[PDB]
Amino acid sequence: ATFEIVNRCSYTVWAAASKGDAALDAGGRQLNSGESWTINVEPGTKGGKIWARTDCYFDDSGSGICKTGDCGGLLRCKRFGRPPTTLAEFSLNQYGKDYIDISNIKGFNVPMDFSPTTRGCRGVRCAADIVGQCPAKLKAPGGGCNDACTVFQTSEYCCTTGKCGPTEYSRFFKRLCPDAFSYVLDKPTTVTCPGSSNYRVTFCPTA
Repeated sequence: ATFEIVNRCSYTVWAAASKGDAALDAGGRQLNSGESWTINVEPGTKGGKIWARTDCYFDDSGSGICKTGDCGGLLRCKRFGRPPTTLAEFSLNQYGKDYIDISNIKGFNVPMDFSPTTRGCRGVRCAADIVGQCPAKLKAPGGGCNDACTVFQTSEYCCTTGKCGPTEYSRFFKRLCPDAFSYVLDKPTTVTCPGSSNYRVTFCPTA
């Protein structure tokens, strides 16, 4: 499957793509404002994620640091990134279908649209100014808006027992972005697409 990753932000981002225990394609790349990077993701990829990283520095070996979404200091991510990270999430070729969503469960750093480029389903978007409107207690000094689990580490926010409800914090993310997961047990906003669809992830789709 092809994913075209497009940076429409006015600032550089470092795109990342991983399934948690391995890179997808090269795993990461710099995208200047306006740049597009097309990656190939193996069919059957379960639990894949794409995200943006901001304010990164890498040396000639591709080691460094990002202020949001850092994946063990690598340019080419092999693991998931450090919150806050808006997440494009996907599982491909799962019994004949693809499943896509956007999640704020690990916080929000950059607005995103995640849409198919092929027929048969709709896209999802979280493009509101969540960082600007972020509650004081969730603001990440390094940049972005943390999820409550990251900040407070309670069973209720982290849904450790599989028994949790919405919270004042989850409701903030849900109010700004109804079409993204706001907590672990949120009413699913997952979209079912034909198996083997192709996609575009756009950072800053409205600006």
